[PDB]
Amino acid sequence: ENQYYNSKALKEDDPKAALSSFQKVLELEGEKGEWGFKALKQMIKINFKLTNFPEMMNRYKQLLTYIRSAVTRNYSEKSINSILDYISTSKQMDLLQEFYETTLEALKDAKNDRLWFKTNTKLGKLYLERNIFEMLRIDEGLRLKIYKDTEGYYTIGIGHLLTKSPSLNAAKSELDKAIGRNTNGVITKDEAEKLFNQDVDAAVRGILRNAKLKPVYDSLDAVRRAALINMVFQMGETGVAGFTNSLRMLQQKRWDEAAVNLAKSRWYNQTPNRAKRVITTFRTGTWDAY
Ligand SMILES: O=P(O)(O)O[C@H]1[C@H](OP(=O)(O)O)[C@@H](OP(=O)(O)O)[C@H](OP(=O)(O)O)[C@@H](OP(=O)(O)O)[C@H]1OP(=O)(O)O
Repeated sequence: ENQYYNSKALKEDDPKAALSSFQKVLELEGEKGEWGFKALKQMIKINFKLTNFPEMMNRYKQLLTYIRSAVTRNYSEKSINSILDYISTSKQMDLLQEFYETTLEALKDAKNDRLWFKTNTKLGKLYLERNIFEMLRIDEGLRLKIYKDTEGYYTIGIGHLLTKSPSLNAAKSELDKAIGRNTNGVITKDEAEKLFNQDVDAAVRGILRNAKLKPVYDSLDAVRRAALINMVFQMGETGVAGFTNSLRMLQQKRWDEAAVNLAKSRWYNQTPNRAKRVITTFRTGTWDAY
């Protein structure tokens, strides 16, 4: 059958021509969903590789209309899960956000649907990453060009040490290796957030390896967890682990007592404004201080 034929012969190596022929497949017949569904999947993958995310989004909306009746729920959810899993490794924050929101809207009332919950969790974590990124941006600064920290070490983003070598080229090489392109010492906000998320995952693992921090960290909500991560960024794991009384009160959710006790530390006396914001976060469990 020629819908079959169009789809199959279409897969080729002039992506613009291949994509236009896929458009041909939706145009040619389309309505029976299986072949139009596969064509749209292909086009979404091809635009994701071609880095044209607007077109990818528009063709993803097309695909969703197929799942209500044109394609079996098992198969459609398989396809959407695949799309999720090969876009989970993208620095593209806004694309991920829009994708997640559209998926959530589309699957809201889908009978016996299990993907809405996975995407909703992913969007929650995305919002959380955005908030922690902004928090640390406010407390430590964001810099999109390579610079020297107070030790003279090449750094970028939010305190992301690139190297202790005095060679600027060595720093650029480490940066290119970590970002995956010839950046010439300059990066986007999104690339800065990728490095920062890596640094966050690191700090989280460290917190979990610390026998004094793991209890309090587990006990806390996501926002207060960010406050604790903030302290770890500022002082390191064992430095934070010295707040024995405050850590215990925190683990007990004695928010006001914990805040009062944290305000009497040397940390507060030394960096009052940052400590003030962090303690507000510990107390209220909100981002209001940021
Ligand atoms: O099996 P192939 O002919 O080698 O091509 C496959 C196949 O697509 P087609 O059947 O349309 O050719 C899969 O799609 P389905 O059969 O499951 O519908 C698709 O899997 P996805 O569900 O993830 O789209 C897969 O992609 P991948 O191998 O990365 O999982 C894609 O491979 P190519 O697009 O590279 O040809």
